[PDB]
Amino acid sequence: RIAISNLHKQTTKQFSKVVEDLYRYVNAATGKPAPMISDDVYNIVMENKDKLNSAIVYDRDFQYSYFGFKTLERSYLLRINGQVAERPQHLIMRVALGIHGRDIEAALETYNLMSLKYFTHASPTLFNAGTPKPQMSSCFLVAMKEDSIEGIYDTLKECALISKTAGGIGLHIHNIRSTGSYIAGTNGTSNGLIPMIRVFNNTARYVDQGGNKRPGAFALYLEPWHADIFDFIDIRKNHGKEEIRARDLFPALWIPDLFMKRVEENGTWTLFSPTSAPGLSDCYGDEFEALYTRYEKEGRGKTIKAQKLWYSILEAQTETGTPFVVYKDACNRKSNQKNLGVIKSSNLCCEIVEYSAPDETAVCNLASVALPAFIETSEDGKTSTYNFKKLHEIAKVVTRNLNRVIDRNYYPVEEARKSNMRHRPIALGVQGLADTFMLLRLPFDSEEARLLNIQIFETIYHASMEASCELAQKDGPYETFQGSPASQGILQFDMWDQKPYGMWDWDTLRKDIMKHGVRNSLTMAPMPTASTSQILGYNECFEPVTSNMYFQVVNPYLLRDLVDLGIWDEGMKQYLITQNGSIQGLPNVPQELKDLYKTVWEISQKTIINMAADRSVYIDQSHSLNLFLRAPTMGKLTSMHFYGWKKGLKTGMYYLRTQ
Amino acid sequence: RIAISNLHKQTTKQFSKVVEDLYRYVNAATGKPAPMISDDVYNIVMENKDKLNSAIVYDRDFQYSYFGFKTLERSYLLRINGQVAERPQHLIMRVALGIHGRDIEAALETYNLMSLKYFTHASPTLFNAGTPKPQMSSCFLVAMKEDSIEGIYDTLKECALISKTAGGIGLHIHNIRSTGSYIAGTNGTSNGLIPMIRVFNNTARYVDQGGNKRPGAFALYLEPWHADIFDFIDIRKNHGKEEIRARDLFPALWIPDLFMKRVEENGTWTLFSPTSAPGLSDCYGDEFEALYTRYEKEGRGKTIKAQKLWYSILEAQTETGTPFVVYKDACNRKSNQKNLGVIKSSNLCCEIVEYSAPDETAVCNLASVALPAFIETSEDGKTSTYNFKKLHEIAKVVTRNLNRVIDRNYYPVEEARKSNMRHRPIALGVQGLADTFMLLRLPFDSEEARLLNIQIFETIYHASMEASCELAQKDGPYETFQGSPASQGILQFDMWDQKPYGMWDWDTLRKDIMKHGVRNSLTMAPMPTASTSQILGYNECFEPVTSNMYFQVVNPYLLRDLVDLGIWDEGMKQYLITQNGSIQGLPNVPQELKDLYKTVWEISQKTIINMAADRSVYIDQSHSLNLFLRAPTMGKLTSMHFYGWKKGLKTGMYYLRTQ
Ligand SMILES: Nc1ncnc2c1ncn2[C@@H]1O[C@@H](COP(=O)(O)OP(=O)(O)NP(=O)(O)O)[C@@H](O)[C@H]1O
Ligand SMILES: Nc1ncnc2c1ncn2[C@@H]1O[C@@H](COP(=O)(O)OP(=O)(O)NP(=O)(O)O)[C@@H](O)[C@H]1O
Ligand SMILES: Nc1ccn([C@@H]2O[C@H](COP(=O)(O)OP(=O)(O)O)[C@@H](O)[C@H]2O)c(=O)n1
Ligand SMILES: Nc1ccn([C@@H]2O[C@H](COP(=O)(O)OP(=O)(O)O)[C@@H](O)[C@H]2O)c(=O)n1
Ligand SMILES: [Mg+2]
Ligand SMILES: [Mg+2]
Repeated sequence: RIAISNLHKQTTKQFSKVVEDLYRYVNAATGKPAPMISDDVYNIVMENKDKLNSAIVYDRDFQYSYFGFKTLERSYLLRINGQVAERPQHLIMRVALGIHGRDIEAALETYNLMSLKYFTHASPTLFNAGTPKPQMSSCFLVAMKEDSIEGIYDTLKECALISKTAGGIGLHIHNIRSTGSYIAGTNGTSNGLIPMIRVFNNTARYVDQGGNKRPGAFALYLEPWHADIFDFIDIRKNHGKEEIRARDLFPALWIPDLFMKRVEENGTWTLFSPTSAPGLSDCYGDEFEALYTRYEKEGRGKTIKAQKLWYSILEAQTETGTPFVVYKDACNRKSNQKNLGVIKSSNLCCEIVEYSAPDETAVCNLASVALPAFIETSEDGKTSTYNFKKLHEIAKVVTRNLNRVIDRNYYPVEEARKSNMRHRPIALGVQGLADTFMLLRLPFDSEEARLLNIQIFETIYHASMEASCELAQKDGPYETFQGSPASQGILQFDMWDQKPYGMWDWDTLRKDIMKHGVRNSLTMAPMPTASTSQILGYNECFEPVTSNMYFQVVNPYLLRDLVDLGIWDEGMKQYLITQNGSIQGLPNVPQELKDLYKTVWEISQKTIINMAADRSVYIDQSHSLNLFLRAPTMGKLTSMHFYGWKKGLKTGMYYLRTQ
Repeated sequence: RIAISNLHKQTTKQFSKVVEDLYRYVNAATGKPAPMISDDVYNIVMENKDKLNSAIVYDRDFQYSYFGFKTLERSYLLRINGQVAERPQHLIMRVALGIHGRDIEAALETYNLMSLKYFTHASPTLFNAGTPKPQMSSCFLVAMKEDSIEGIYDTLKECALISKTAGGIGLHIHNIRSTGSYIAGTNGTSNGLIPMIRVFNNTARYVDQGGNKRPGAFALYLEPWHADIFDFIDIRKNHGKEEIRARDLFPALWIPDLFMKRVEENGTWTLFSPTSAPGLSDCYGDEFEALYTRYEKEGRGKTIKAQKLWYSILEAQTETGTPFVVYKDACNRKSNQKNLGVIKSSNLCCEIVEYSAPDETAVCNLASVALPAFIETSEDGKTSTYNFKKLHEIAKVVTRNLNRVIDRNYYPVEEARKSNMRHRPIALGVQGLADTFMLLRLPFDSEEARLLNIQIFETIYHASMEASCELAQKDGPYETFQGSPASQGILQFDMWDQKPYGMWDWDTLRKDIMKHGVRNSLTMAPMPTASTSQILGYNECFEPVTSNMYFQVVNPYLLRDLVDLGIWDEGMKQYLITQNGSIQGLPNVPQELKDLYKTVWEISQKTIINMAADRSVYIDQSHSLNLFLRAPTMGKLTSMHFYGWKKGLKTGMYYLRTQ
């Protein structure tokens, strides 16, 4: 396209010369040298400039589309005086070196694979890899340090320092005393969560993310037994008094099984202040219900009808798409981190399931694989297959990549460095799942698509466990590996009490893990892929298309097919805008197409949850299950929560999107 | 009155039995023992119960008026289950022991004097003396730790921990980079003071003071050269966008002489970011003007017309009564703390002039003397005189009191304890100045009242320096006494280049100070006396009456006189409400009365400033000069600032009150 050509004109070609430009950069308005490459990476480039410059293939800048490329210019490529200095290949090459340091062999391998669009790293890595303050992490899981003004304000300092750089914040607050609680040393009473949430909201608005044009935003995690619960869930509502809302933060429920049983049973639910019911957040499952029932019998709390709370939550979600729902017990029963203690929250997108404490703030580095790039016709005729062997091969590269990032990362706070060097959690993901199904001509809700889902995820989990095992053989297991499920030979699907699909040799892998350990406590956590999917030009994530339309450019695979059937007139172009990206109830479109290009609003949510359930058994962590409802009703939303809850899911619902 | 009798009924009489009740107290709704007396004070009472209980004179509860007594019940006397448990004599006795510990001799002497209304301690002391967390201080002067997110958030933690208890905050911010400034490590630009002030505003609203029904509030200090100045002064304005205001905070200008010259000269004024003009706040006077003029010649800032800024400041004050005005150079040239470094702010009421730094947060303990209590007829006939000898005697008691508080104080933060144990500053003040003049039949603007003002303050400063000297002989001088003006024999009026009035022997005192030192770096800082003056039933401070009226109860001294002239009919009662507390232009009132009961709005502000000027030469620190304007104009307000500025005043203006 024109835009790519215009870049090639207004930019230097030689990579080493672009690295010089950037590294030598000086802020003209200030006189301060503002270098955009690190000493480490600069020196690496200059001692390998012939090898490097010649490896860059500039054709590959035409691998991107208009919406893809303009994302890169608008925010990703490095700038010298507002003007763009990096080419897409330069960004990628910088990222490759930034990850691999002196391993030029690996650097070239990452480069090739990235430039060919096999995979990509999360935005923080793209921004910061190769730069002086290389903060490459997306996820921070932060413990509320203690139920005190000192505790709260230390915690608040930590969130600001973290927000100063890339990456969002999951913050759990189950230990802050609710409204009206006693405070020793004064006749004053506690004001509870809301005024304190307003303070975190304010810090959110003040500290811009990486200096970006972002929404800076935290997700907050609370257990539905907390006496401040009704207000907490209403935090994003559009009306009411401004003093009781916090519109830049996201409420998330950390829900124990007992809450759900009691709702299903139409029973009673009791609410506590954590000062009156200590320990509730530091246990789960059976131990939680022993302790909760006891406090409930001891008059320590306020009982109401479970369904009163339930109904209130369903209101908040229908209006605002929040609170998110994550099942505390499913998260804890099935974490490879359970040997560390009780997991108390997830992250900003409900995918990370990691342990966190006042002195240990969980971190995660993210990368995603492009599923469509492993499709080939490779048979004979024209029937396309999916190359699972290249997928396995590539997911071992991404695992080794993300494992290097841990060591080369700048950590905003000491709690993060302590946490990551100990457990070394890692987070692989996917994009282009819908595209894959479409290219292989499989309706999202087919028995074939169902089988492909499982196979894809079985191979990614196996690959990652294998690479991580090979890494353990080189560097030793991670510090806390002794006593872990993995050390006892218990993998993820085992914690779901299921045999794996069996496309790979799990016996040999398990044997080796028990012998040598693994480098990473966790490996898999499919994330929302918001901006990175636009860069590669794929559908987000593992969801299906939201519409076939989306200055409005129609689905490429649908368009191809409408032209092939020679029915693409103006009648199609208008009925598509009219029905906003739906092709059902169109008189002249074949049934195979209507089944293939069903929009997410037309696929059943039981099918969506089934596939989440199915693939979930190969997920160390969790995944961001977005839910979509056409004509929403209380009962309709109720049976989705309970359905996924019974399916054993960790993340029951990320966002709820409507009409 | 009825109210005092009703207390004596619903309360135990024996002091030791009230201390038992309080100390043994248990929070019924919680089960936690919530003792309201300390171990220290409880044990003292029980080992002296006969001596103590018999010393209390319960007649003295009738020393208070209706508005006085109801202040005590509403917030001062200790409560057992919402019900009042303390009598006024019990509060006083608790305070006496809380200050003096085991010195029962001193305790009894303080008690008697306090119960007789010779003097009182500031509200924090009344609340907390004798209690487990005895935070007795009113004033905190806090340095902005550094121009960083870490700096800002440490500073913010400190203000919250301080606000958790009694006492207000003076916070200086001259070192935070202004809007649009460069930040290393990001393409992001600085947002400046306002968004950061919104964060401090929020913390102000969240942390209630002592758990009170207060306005929690900080005063912020800035130098008029700061590039963020125009917005800063408008922080309390009633209109505009909510995002640019901070209605719970008070802006205060720290003004260098050069700003005023340039305004008087109709010259230019240049504005800087502290990152572009480092050091401006860490110097004053001649050194400031050498450094400022240089940066101004070096193009580092933005020049505009001084009077543009001046006019903007006068708008803000006319509408909102703020910004306060304190003259930086007068404060620094004339501080006994100049050997410590450069003073960077005052406090919440513009009276404290103390040194503060990131590791040293200035604190001050306050007490005030009741001026009317030293009036006696003691001559022969009926002509009243003022007993200066009892005043001297009493001001030595208050100095010794406030000196004990320093050692028995609970400090909210380590920076405060370091600061106070080093310099031991102290702050005496006065109330009932207007009452004194009235009782002695002296118009506020008389040559007699002028002479009384000077004499009163000469004796308080002398007394305090004397007591502090006697204390130094017992315990040694304060740590930092070597190199101080006082160590070189230079007292306050010397720094104003003036001979003292000479009612006391300054030669002998100076001799002794140079020989033995003093215990306190500073002693005198007349404060606004808002609530304490209501308790004792006197006019605030050293200002004159705001009206003769104030369910509306007329001035006692005026009423007395209107009845004595037998002219007090209903015509008087209505013309007083009609003219709201003014007696001028009333046909049947003698001229001596009209001159005596002039309202503050009728006394000339040149006279007010003259008396501030006069007395100021005996003030270690500064005083809260409230200004009052009838029909305000730009020029009218201009000549007040310049008049007081030329008079050498430190605090040019606290609040500005209008029509
Ligand atoms: N001044 C205040 N304003 C508002 N909330 C407060 C205040 N002081 C305490 N709180 C609330 O109670 C706090 C816990 O008290 P904290 O300051 O940690 O210890 P404390 O004052 O020693 N009382 P306690 O924790 O009961 O021994 C936080 O959870 C706040 O929600
Ligand atoms: N993420 C951010 N959001 C808003 N303001 C910021 C941010 N980062 C820095 N600032 C502003 O600049 C800060 C000073 O930068 P700071 O965080 O102390 O050190 P730094 O990031 O290392 N850059 P520098 O101080 O220029 O070396 C504070 O004064 C803020 O006003
Ligand atoms: N709008 C967003 C989205 C995600 N994030 C954080 O960045 C992580 C990356 O998730 P993602 O799927 O959106 O990936 P990218 O936005 O990095 O391409 C999320 O898990 C959040 O922790 C954010 O800070 N702001
Ligand atoms: N409304 C007020 C007034 C003063 N203060 C602080 O308490 C100090 C006492 O000053 P003051 O003259 O008002 O005395 P009292 O209010 O303690 O009787 C002031 O200098 C401020 O530091 C406050 O916190 N809130
Ligand atoms: Mg506490
Ligand atoms: Mg810095």
